[PDB]
Amino acid sequence: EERVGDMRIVNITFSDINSIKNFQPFSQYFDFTLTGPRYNGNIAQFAMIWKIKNPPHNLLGVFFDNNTRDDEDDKYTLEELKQMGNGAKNMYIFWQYEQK
Amino acid sequence: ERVGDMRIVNITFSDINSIKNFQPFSQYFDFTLTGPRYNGNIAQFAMIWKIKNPPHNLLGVFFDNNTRDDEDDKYTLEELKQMGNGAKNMYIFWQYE
Amino acid sequence: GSRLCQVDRCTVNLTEAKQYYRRHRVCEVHAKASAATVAGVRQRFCQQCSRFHELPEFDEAKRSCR
Ligand SMILES: [Zn+2]
Ligand SMILES: [Zn+2]
Repeated sequence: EERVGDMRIVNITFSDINSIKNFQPFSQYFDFTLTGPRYNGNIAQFAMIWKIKNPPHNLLGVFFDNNTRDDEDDKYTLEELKQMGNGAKNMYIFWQYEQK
Repeated sequence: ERVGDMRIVNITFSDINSIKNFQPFSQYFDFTLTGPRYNGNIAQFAMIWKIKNPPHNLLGVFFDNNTRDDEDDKYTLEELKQMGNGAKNMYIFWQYE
Repeated sequence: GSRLCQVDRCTVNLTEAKQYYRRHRVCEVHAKASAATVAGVRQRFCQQCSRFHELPEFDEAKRSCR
């Protein structure tokens, strides 16, 4: 939830998904044509395409900053993904703010 | 993350510019000031008082109700957490990395 | 062809696929296949490089090159 070995978990909060479009350099890893939060199996542009299973309703996406991992839709929850850095030093988790 | 009845809410942002599209926190910041500030009361642009010896990447503190001492370079983040004075939420704004 | 999966026997059109696949000229199935014939030789799509390498560039049961 904060660190898994050598991987830092970074929760970043945004007003909405459109505000991420201004966030360099990470915006180029999103696929903004897609609905529902995605994670990346590798480092390429538009690589965050894999549907996170049963996501929190305000989760916007997950970006692992290095290495590779299994790449499938509706198979891995956010908690499972925190175990799948596979060498990534940072796992960035993008959240939409909600007021309590 | 709790001091009695006060919830302490840590929010981490991409940059200070990301806060400017955040209702309701944008109007309580004073973006003409540099260095993280806290508010002594509820009013537009009330986050003006300099937090003392602020940690790296701290962007500001907003208490959502009531009043407290209002002064520069006097209250650390740690002491501010005792200074809600009835505030139901203390928002602590951070810069990532 | 320009708009198609680059696997020799594959004709899947990628103009409607996710940009990641259209960028790299590979359909979803062949991106995950253990091997496919590409440019006349056995290759596997490297997850790390987003491109095919010949099989000896991979260690055992690996989807990225060493
Ligand atoms: Zn194909
Ligand atoms: Zn490779």
